[PDB]
Amino acid sequence: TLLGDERDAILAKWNQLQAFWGTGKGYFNNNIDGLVVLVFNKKETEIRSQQQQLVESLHKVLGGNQTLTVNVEGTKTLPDDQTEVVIYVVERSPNGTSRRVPATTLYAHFEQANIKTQLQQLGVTLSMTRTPAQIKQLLQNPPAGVDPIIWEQAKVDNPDSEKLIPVPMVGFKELLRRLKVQDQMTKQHQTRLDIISEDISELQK
Amino acid sequence: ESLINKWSLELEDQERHFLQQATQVNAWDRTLI
Amino acid sequence: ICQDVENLQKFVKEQKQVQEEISRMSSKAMLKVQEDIKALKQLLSLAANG
Repeated sequence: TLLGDERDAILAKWNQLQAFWGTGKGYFNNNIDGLVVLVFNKKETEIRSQQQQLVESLHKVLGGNQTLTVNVEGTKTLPDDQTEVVIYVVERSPNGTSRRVPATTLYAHFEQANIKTQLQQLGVTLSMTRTPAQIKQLLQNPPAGVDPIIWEQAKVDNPDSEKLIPVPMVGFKELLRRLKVQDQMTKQHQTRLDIISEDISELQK
Repeated sequence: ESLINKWSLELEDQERHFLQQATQVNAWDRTLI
Repeated sequence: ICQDVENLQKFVKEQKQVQEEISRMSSKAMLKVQEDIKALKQLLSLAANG
């Protein structure tokens, strides 16, 4: 029956799986566990022995507040001299709730120049998170299950390539998604604008 | 075929809308940057 | 088959709910912003001219 396939197409249409996704396809341009992997230029035996000290040192880099706790997911010995340590940090809220710091945020903190130098003093040569060129790095090779010819074309179609890269968007909740971010975003804009405003008031006063 | 009909037109109707909304958000993001 | 339409219309409609959900969610917060930065920029010109 011709009848059943229309049904199928329609079912196909309304779905997160992406077979001509309900013709939900839309691409929005996004500007471009909490596990972090650290590589130390130290022997594994040394790392494990000293590890209590090492954990605390990392804690210190964070600021050493009681709220944050460093946890070691595990250690491995990549070369004789180098060891890989994976860690995640738990943060506690004022209401006693606790959750892991996001990998991206944690990574960003470590990457900062001041933090990075301190980390290096520890012997941490390189860091990585599981989640220039690098754009080039991700935008090609395609994403989520998005078709390669469409993904291409969002790249050509992109109105504003440094400020932006093509980011796959997925039907309604995804727009919901975007909006949640927008709001997230909105509050921080408003605030920073307030900070400028306060500094200007101080200067004028 | 009363029903299937209902499906498509609802589908295209919402689709035409979803399209416009995504766009909104695009234009809003727009304005954000 | 008519188990069937009980579900599909149901998953489809479940989805329209989300569509409503986004519809409920809409901006003024956003509109607000350009006005403010346009305004803050101006006070900065003040302070500067001062």
